[PDB]
Amino acid sequence: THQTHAYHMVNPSPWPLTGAFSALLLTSGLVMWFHYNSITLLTLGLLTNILTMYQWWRDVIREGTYQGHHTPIVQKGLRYGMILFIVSEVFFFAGFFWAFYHSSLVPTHDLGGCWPPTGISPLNPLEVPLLNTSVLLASGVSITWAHHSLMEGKRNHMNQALLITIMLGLYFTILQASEYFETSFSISDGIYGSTFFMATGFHGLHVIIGSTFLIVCLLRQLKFHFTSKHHFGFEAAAWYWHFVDVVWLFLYVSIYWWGS
Amino acid sequence: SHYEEGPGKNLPFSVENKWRLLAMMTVYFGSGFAAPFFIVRHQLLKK
Amino acid sequence: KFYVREPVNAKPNWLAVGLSVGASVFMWIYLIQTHNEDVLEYKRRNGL
Amino acid sequence: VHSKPAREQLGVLDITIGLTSCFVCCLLPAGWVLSHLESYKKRE
Amino acid sequence: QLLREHWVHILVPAGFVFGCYLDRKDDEKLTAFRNKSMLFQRELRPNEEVTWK
Amino acid sequence: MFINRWLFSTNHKDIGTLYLLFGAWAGMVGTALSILIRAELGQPGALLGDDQIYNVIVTAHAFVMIFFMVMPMMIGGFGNWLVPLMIGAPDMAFPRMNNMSFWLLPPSFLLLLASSMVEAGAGTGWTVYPPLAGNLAHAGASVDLTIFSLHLAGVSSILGAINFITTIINMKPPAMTQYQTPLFVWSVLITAVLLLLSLPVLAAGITMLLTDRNLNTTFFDPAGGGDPILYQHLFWFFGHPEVYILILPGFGIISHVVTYYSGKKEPFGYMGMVWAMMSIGFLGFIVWAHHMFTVGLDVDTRAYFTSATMIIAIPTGVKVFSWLATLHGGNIKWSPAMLWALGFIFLFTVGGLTGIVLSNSSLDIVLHDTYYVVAHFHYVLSMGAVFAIMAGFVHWFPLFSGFTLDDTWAKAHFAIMFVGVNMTFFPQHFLGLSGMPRRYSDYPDAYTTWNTVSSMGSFISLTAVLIMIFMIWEAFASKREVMSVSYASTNLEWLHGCPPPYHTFEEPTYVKVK
Amino acid sequence: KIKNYKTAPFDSRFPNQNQTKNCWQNYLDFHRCEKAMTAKGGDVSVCEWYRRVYKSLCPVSWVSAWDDRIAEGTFPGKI
Amino acid sequence: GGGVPTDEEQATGLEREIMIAAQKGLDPYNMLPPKAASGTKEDPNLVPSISNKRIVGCICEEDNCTVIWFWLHKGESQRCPNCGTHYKLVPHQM
Amino acid sequence: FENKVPEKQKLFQEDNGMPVHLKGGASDALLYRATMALTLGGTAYAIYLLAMAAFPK
Amino acid sequence: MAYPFQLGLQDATSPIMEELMNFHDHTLMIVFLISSLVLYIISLMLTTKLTHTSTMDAQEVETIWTILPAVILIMIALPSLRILYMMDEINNPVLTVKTMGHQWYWSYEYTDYEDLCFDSYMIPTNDLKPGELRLLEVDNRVVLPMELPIRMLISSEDVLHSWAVPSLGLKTDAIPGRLNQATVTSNRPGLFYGQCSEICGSNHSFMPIVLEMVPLKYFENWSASMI
Amino acid sequence: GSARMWKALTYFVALPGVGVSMLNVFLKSRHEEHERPPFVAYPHLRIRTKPFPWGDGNHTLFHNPHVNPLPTGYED
Ligand code: HEA
Ligand code: HEA
Ligand code: CUA
Ligand SMILES: [Cu+2]
Ligand SMILES: [Mg+2]
Ligand code: NA
Ligand SMILES: [Zn+2]
Repeated sequence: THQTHAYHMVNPSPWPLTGAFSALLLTSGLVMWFHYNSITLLTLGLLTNILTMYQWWRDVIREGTYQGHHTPIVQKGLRYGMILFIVSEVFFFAGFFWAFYHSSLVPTHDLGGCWPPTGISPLNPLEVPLLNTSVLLASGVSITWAHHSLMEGKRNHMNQALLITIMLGLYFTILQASEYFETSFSISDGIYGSTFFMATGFHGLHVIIGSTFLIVCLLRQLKFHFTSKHHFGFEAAAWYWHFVDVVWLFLYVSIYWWGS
Repeated sequence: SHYEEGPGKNLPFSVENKWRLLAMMTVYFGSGFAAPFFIVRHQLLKK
Repeated sequence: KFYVREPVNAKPNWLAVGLSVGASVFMWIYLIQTHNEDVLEYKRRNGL
Repeated sequence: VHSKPAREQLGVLDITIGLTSCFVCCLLPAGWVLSHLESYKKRE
Repeated sequence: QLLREHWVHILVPAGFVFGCYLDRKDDEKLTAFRNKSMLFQRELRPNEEVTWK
Repeated sequence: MFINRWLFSTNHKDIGTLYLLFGAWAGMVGTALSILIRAELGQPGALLGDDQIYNVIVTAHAFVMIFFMVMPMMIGGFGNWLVPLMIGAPDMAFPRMNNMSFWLLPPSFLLLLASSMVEAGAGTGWTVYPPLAGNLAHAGASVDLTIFSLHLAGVSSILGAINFITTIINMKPPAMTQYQTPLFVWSVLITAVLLLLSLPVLAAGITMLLTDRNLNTTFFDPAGGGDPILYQHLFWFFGHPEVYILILPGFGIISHVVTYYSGKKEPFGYMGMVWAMMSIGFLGFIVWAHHMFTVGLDVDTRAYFTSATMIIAIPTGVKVFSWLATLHGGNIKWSPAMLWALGFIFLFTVGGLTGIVLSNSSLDIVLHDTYYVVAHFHYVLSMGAVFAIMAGFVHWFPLFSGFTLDDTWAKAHFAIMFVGVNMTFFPQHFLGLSGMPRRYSDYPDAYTTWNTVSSMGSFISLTAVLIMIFMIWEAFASKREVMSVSYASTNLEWLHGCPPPYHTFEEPTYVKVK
Repeated sequence: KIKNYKTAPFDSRFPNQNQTKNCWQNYLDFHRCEKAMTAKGGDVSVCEWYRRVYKSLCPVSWVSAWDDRIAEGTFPGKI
Repeated sequence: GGGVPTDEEQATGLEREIMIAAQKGLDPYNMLPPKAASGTKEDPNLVPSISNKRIVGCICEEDNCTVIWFWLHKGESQRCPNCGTHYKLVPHQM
Repeated sequence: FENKVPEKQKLFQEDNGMPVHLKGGASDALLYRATMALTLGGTAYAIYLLAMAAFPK
Repeated sequence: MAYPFQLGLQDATSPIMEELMNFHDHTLMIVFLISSLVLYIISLMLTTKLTHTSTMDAQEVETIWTILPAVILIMIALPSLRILYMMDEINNPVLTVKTMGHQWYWSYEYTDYEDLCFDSYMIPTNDLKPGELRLLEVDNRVVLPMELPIRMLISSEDVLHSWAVPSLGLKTDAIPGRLNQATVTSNRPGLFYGQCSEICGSNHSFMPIVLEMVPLKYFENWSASMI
Repeated sequence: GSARMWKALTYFVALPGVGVSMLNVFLKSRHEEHERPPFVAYPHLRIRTKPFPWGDGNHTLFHNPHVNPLPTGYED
């Protein structure tokens, strides 16, 4: 009761420091494996940072949805911060898009002056990338249905909406792995191959992050964590998943509808 | 509150003995100054 | 809250805004592209 | 910004000791190193 | 803040420099007869390439 | 207790103190690096043998001063110390990710030092321009370690920028508008917006050549369709934004110290203040290729970019003229901070005018990557950002510690700093006009004169650093507490006592109903 | 034509200072005139001018690498 | 058929007290700007506190870029140093 | 899958003073001691490899 | 090619360098104009003793305070626009030359006819013949005729450089896979000097450039007689 | 009313749409038996400046022997 302001109070935590050290171990493992072919430090880095990010968010869920310090002004700031992270990732991706556009708008002389460079056979965008767009757009409209069913208050329908959007996202990920197994060349093969393989796999890293966020929000909703209006976890999930929808749409139209 | 507050004591380094504190600043900032010296002597050994 | 009823245009329709901006930029890219290959077809068919 | 009399007042001696203290201490690194640079240079 | 208030004062001068610009494009277009008029047949001086611009 | 409070920190005051500690560490690391540089440049010939290690130490110089020194003081340290105590916030919005950015920055310092430890070394300059940092000229872990150090610095800075934007647009008491906060609030807001929208560009570029190095791709190898022009565009579309991150808290700090010690109750033209600051924050992106004029750009885009830089010169000129107007017409207490501020006004003015001289395109065709550019960014960093942060340190030190410096020692420090930087970097003006290119270890007879003079000035700056740390010790030893502070009726950070307590702003302030 | 000349003329197509595209175009249409006139059976030496201009504009290492790549038969252009 | 838990019986702690404060209409935790803009002599601006000391910030001109910060203590009503509006303290213990 | 939030909250907001990063008891304390024993030992192992890459053979 | 106690710039070899230093003198007139303005106003307000700490009125000077920078910045910029627009006339390329920047040295080729290439390096200090220049002398100079526009095709093979001739007054970035155009004109026969101006490794300081200006007659004499 | 409408769109538009797109790809993948293109050692393809930090350093992370030839050829 000594705290008079309605803002947030933090008991000091070790977990920012341990997450920072885990990132340091991650990058040390990256250089140790990229130069001296050792995997032990890299596996240590993955174990450290994944566990640390787990109990960091486990602490924030404890201190938010059972203790109750998350004032409406606090999730107002949380949606500020999530919007800031979203637009930072917009400009991250847009830097990647503009790198692709600089590579593709002016084809260099060794590529034959044509996009794509000759001699390679990029996959047709006609069937399975339309499948990718269909499955991701269906997942997005399903999670909008999930948000409106949060508004309505129908638990089993929220359950099926989440189950179908995780099913769709995992189907997306396993199939894009399948045509990674079913593509004519590799990331080390040319400027065009390198850019779309890196961009699409990097989007794949974001969509597995988004799918794991959907896993964890499902297991919260099974534990009756989210309520009628204080549902910012699913708001962040919806914003991130609509983000990866529109980013996938941009890289789709660019890579596939442009020069194929 | 439960943590003591005031001038000087809200620093990571203890303040009350000024000769020892001077020893702390000399070793700290001297190691900071002598670090790139140690880099450059390290490649001059290594080259 | 000023109005006694919530207006239908109180909050912007973000799906509509995104669709509008995306359609506009897609049509701009498509238009400049078709201008470029029409120019290239012109020169390659008439030897310029 | 007004201040009360020094809680502890350094003597000409103390000020001298300290000013020189770092001066020398902070530069000594340079001393040992810069001094034998040519030796360091020796691959030996 | 004055450029926000008095931004309307540049529209008419913009139309003037645009009007003079398109008139120059008209002279470039209607030039089938540069130095081909039989009244103005003069051989071109060594420091110029066209009779008029 | 020590580990739980300091090593496991969650409060902006202690996080700012540890920012100041690490910033002093990195600052004199950079000072020693610059002294190796300049003592190598003090004698004709090669003092340090090969100039590969010279490229390593100039790379380390640039990295540890730009990314490790003044951003940790001004943005991190001074921002976290002042901003909650300036808007009335008890804490900031997201203090754990604040502390994680803090505790992740010295790992980037460690990666940079380990890159120095690597046999190859980071022989590339501030820029990591391929294919110099490629698989043929820098086959080693040093350049890769610098890239991951940039990754860590970028991640810490992005999450810090999220912290600043959320703590401004959140932690304010509700009835105060955005357009009446103090000027340092606007500085940290616009810088953090620029951070947020600029650091992804750097991260994309450094990941791009990271995949070029380790993933065996060809984004920058023109034998496989690569393009170094792409890297220069990405890096400097980061760079000039990062320049304006690097400079605008100096604007905020000197504006606050001028309206403090000049007797004013307000800065002149606060609407003009905020309008100029968001003008340069907005169009700071579209000026990115004025560092670019000699790579082979089209003439039309060169004209566009130089015109845009003339445009961005306009409101910064409004800023400096209105700085003159806000120091107009009041009693001037001859604090050392005023000496720093007036030196900043002069030296920022001459550095900006020199920058305009660079910004004209054909003179940049002739004078690219030359010590005239060095004199630019040392007149605007080595005394611009440096005198700004010296003014901030000597002004807010009783809030930071509880004790005061010695005014005579601080004025002597200002004199030493001033004379050292001027008769260092005015010979650098002469060197750039005479025209030797940068990143050179040895120079001919024409350049020997100014090299010797400016090296002697660099050792003057060494003496200045020694006097600075001496007076820090002298302040902490004399420990003179502050009986009273003037202008506390208009300064929020000064009215919680010197120093402010651990738990400030328990009750949020009573804003007028209006 | 069979005009006498000494140096590569300025291309009105490319005022810009980048001539990588210029010599790449000169290389490709040199190979186009060579295949077109081997097709029609005409005087194949009329594009000695384009042969000289690409030799002048882009460097000896690049033209040697591209010539060897064509000779071994793996040229990455539309030739 | 209820499905999702309703936040009035889900939220506990500070969320619970701020929601019951919202539904009774009184805001004691300063989530809202204050009321009773009356800085006369007969009535001052009332300021609630749990301590003996309390900060105030006067926006004492309309659309003023300046904000005037000063402390007050329990007792006589505090005044503004450049406009003269009056502020009074009341203790509320929550 | 019934509701578990309102029974475990009374085991969190009781003011016994021991910190919020240890509310769960011994299991979370065991995980804390485990992650403390590896975030510092791994860092020592990280800089050791950096030292071995620094000093050649 | 610089002289001790140099405070200004190199004297011109090219006419574009001539009006470029005229424009540069104009910009110097501007910088001391503004610097003297701010110095005298600072001196005035430090030498004053009158106080005015009221509410300053604002909306009275911003129009002049924005139009005087408007006019001064545009009358600096229009010479800049003119000089940048006349960097690229329709060239009369009497001579062509390609420069190929190699790892730690340069390569120069004359390839208009009778294909010729050579590599230019750094003359060591102990190998320096007496009277010559340290850090500028090159064992194989590059020759060009006076009073002619000659085209410069700049590129590099492994690391980016910058071919810099401040005496001619130009600096072109040599990029792998990319060649740029520089038109060189000269007014005086004789030696002219430059260097690299990008970071390029552990002999970055040691790739200098020397252009000696000869007539076309002595140019073709050297071209015939070098065989 | 919003939640019902979104439920109806998911069941009657999105799920049938995914069914049709899946059926399109599934029918195509049964008819298409792609004629692996002949190997051409293009100098801009399969670039290896440094070995990968896994396996033999010559196989990509998602290598497929049937469609992804090495710098030397197909593996069969
Ligand atoms: C604090 C950091 C800082 C700041 C503010 C600036 C500000 C500016 N900089 Fe610069 N710059 C750097 C840091 C900075 N820069 C660095 C670090 C590099 C090189 C890095 C590297 O090489 O690796 C660089 C490089 C750099 C170059 C590249 C040159 C080259 O290497 O080829 C150019 C050229 O356009 C340039 C231009 C400018 C301009 C036009 C401004 C302007 O914003 C200045 C505006 C300030 C003013 C004060 C305007 C003057 C106006 C008045 C005084 C009012 C009255 C006058 C009139 C009305 C005319 N900068
Ligand atoms: C913040 C940026 C910054 C700062 C301060 C400086 C400061 C100095 N620089 Fe730096 N310099 C650069 C950024 C900076 N430089 C960059 C970016 C380059 C180009 C690199 C490249 O080519 O890629 C460069 C290049 C550069 C060169 C060119 C080397 C070469 O290319 O051959 C030289 C040589 O004279 C030089 C000298 C100096 C000197 C003598 C100082 C002196 O001013 C040093 C004195 C300054 C200080 C000591 C700072 C004060 C701080 C403290 C005292 C501690 C702080 C602690 C608290 C506040 C508590 N600099
Ligand atoms: Cu080539 Cu430096
Ligand atoms: Cu810039
Ligand atoms: Mg460069
Ligand atoms: Na030297
Ligand atoms: Zn008032």
